[PDB]
Parts: sequence; structure tokens; C-alpha cells
Amino acid sequence: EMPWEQALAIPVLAHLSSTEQHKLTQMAARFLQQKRLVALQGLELTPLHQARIAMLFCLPVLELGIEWLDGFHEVLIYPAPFQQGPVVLNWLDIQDSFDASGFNLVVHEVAHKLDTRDRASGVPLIPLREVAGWEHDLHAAMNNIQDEIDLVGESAASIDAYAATDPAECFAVLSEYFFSAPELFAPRFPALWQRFCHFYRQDPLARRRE
Ligand SMILES: [Cl-]
Repeated sequence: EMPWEQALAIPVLAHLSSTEQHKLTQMAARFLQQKRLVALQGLELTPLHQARIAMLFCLPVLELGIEWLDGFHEVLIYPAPFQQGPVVLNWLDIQDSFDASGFNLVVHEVAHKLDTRDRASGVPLIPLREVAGWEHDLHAAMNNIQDEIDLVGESAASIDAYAATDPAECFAVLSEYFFSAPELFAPRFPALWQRFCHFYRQDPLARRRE
């Protein structure tokens, strides 16, 4: 028996409703039926680690569906940092991804898969008529991040200068914020935040209230 109840007890998942926890648990169990977590270079992942990884994968698609993760069959997990291709992660960053700090490698990688589900362009599958307005708000968010970096420096800035430059990277980083530290996102980028709420069919800030 996978320790699903104990798996849920991590900060990034702490604000899910009881129905959301049940729904996430089931999707994660389905994930582990359909996909392999391949721990490399002697890394050993316990059932609790595996359950938590599966849940992190499923969080961004909780309301979209597990089929949104059909662009990969396996996840490769190295102990540490260095198309239909496997998602590559490392255990050091995954452990950080359990916190509600704004960093989440799993969500980052999922965002990239949602983006390219198509070229990696910072635009996931949205209506054709919304693409211009999405790109407008994304690129404004990017310029806003560059202005910050120009003013206070890379270290003091929230986001790395790569997210200010590559729209795909921006999408992926803001997705990390969306799920892990929405207070860094909602008040700063209200228009883009609204589009992400509509795309992901989740409101992580409303969640904290309830
Ligand atoms: Cl949170």
C-alpha cells in the first residue's frame, strides 16, 4: 500500500481541499500505473517519495486531465543537478519542490510539456483568438522582469534573466510561482494571472482562503 495520506502532508499541497486531495491521489495512482519513475546512479526512492513525485506531476493537470501528460512515458531521476522525450529531474531539486517557496522543478518541467503539446513558445493550448492577448501579457510580464533586473540586479530580483528573455522559460517559471508562491504572481501580473487561472482551471490563491 502506497502511503498516500502521508504523501499529501507537504507544504506545496497543504491548501488542497479534501475533494482535491482525493482527486489528486487517484490521478497520482493512475500516473504510477502508466508511467515509470526511473531512479538513476544508485538513487533509491521510497514509496513515499514516489507517491509525492506522482502527485507533483499531477498537480498542474488536476483539472486538465492526466492525458495532458501523454507527451512522455517515463521520468528519469538523477541524484543531483548536472518531444515524446522522458522528463528529467533530480532528487535534490525534487525535495525542494515539496516546499511552498516558489521553486518547483516538477511543475517547471510539466509546464514545458504543456507548452510543447507545437513549438516551446510560452503559450500552451489555448483558443486561437486568445493567443495574441496571451503573448501580449506574457511579453509585458517579461519586460517587467527585465526592468526589475536592470534596476536591482539579478541576485535581488525575483526571477532569473533567462525568464525575462525566453517566453517558454517565463511560462515555466510563472507556473512554478502559480502553484508554489502565487503571492509572487497574482498581485504583480493581474492580467496574466487571470489567464493562467483560466488555462489551469485552478485558483491557488482562492484555495488559501478556503
Ligand atoms: Cl501554495
